[PDB]
Amino acid sequence: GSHSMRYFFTSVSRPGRGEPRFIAVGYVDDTQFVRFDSDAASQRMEPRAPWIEQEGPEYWDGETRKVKAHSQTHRVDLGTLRGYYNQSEAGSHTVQRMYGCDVGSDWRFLRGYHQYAYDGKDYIALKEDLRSWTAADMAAQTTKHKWEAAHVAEQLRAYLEGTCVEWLRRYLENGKETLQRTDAPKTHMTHHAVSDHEATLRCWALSFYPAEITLTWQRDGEDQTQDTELVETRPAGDGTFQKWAAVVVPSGQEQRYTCHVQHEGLPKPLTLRWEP
Amino acid sequence: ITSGIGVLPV
Amino acid sequence: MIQRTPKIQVYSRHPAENGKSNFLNCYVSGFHPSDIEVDLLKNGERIEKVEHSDLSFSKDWSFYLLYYTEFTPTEKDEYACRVNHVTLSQPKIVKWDRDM
Repeated sequence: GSHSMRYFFTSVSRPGRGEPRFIAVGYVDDTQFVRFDSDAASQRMEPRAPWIEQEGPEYWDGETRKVKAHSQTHRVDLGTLRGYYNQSEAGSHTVQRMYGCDVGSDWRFLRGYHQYAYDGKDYIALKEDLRSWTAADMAAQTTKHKWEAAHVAEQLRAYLEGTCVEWLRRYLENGKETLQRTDAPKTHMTHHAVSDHEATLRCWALSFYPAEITLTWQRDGEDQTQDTELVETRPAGDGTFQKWAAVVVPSGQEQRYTCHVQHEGLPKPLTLRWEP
Repeated sequence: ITSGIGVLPV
Repeated sequence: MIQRTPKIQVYSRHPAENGKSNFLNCYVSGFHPSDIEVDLLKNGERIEKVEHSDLSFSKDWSFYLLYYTEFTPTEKDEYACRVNHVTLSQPKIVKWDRDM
């Protein structure tokens, strides 16, 4: 289908001693493939997947230099932001940045992101267009005239519509059996006597990819978001994901209900029922 | 491929 | 300034069977700030050999990790996840339920 790439960068200040924690990571759809970690020994960018490994030792060199620049950039940022918000030197603060591109099934550029947060909260992001900014407040309204004077938008447009995309295909083309796969879910359903006369019906979805999936309940042919339980989609460890929705019901009214699944992997929408 | 451009200080 | 307490799930990579090989996961999502502490217990003893994923984040900027450890289920064995965060009074112990 459509695909994407994202990079996630986090920096965390350590006031009472040290320089700041810096972690980076990249995802092609829901598969991690690279990572940098300031704290861990090597001080390299490290492959995290098997298909990416093949790239020669100047791929990694370039990536390592670039990643260290980002981390010097976040180093200065944290201190600037203390400046902007007249914050004490003895709190610990947090800068995340996230960016990357989406492509259509034609593999062409579809959209782009670039978003910046301080202490868990949107600070500045670029808008999804011929490029302008959205500043969360007057402190970030400052980084606006700053970034406008530097033509920062135009610099990212060029990367997002340019090398981000040109390079995304290089990873799809090369990681095909890991990245162009779409595993259907292995569905099943369990029953648990919980009360005197009120039971549970969990409906499980095991080992699927990609991670988008819907799991609805229906008492007698309508939606039922109220009275369910739906745990957030989790990853399994082996490249695929897990998920489940359950529902409390009255005893001897089990065949009333139907678990509905939608997924890319499924040509047709599925439906289970407490048959056993 | 991470960006050598954009990515400025605030 | 904004804090967010973690959401925990404990579960195996495959469905359980006494005496076969499997991985035990603790998946911690939605938290802020990032600094977190997560052990995996077996009969209430920290298991040293655990691994974990590179910290990443969601669409609302909250963080998530996965921790995991090779194991063999059995009837007598009892497995939990113990967790601390800047938002948590004492730690949070979440047991493993084979049917969760």
